[PDB]
Amino acid sequence: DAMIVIDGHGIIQLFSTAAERLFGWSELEAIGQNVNILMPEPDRSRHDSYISRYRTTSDPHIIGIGRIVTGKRRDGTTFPMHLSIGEMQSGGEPYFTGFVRDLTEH
Ligand code: HEM
Ligand SMILES: [Cl-]
Ligand code: NA
Ligand code: NA
Repeated sequence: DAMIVIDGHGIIQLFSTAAERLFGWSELEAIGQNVNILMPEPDRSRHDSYISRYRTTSDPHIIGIGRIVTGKRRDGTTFPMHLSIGEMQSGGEPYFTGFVRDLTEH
């Protein structure tokens, strides 16, 4: 339902309408920010590493695999969500697409 697209450095490039309702940020506020603003520690402080790691090893842990994780809303509250992630190229640069499913109220 909710879709988020980030660039190779973790910066949000697209934030769908459902994502706004789910995380509390507006599309304009979300775009330009690191995707780690949507998660609690320790993932938050480590997410950039996860991405760099994947980019240098090309060994997926979540891409094409999926996982249930905890996200964080604008107000600071945490919730369960399923995440599916894909990768694609545009203009020779990588972009990651994420499908987010809220398990708090599906
Ligand atoms: C908001 C909650 C999110 C959490 C808690 C989270 C958590 C994580 C975790 C735990 C890993 C590494 C897993 C491991 O090493 O075992 C990871 C990897 C990754 N995440 Fe996230 N993530 C979140 C959102 C996103 C979104 C929205 C995208 C993309 C639009 C994204 C893209 C990636 C990428 C590219 C990787 C590396 C790919 C891989 O290792 O398969 N993440 N994330
Ligand atoms: Cl999946
Ligand atoms: Na912005
Ligand atoms: Na899975």
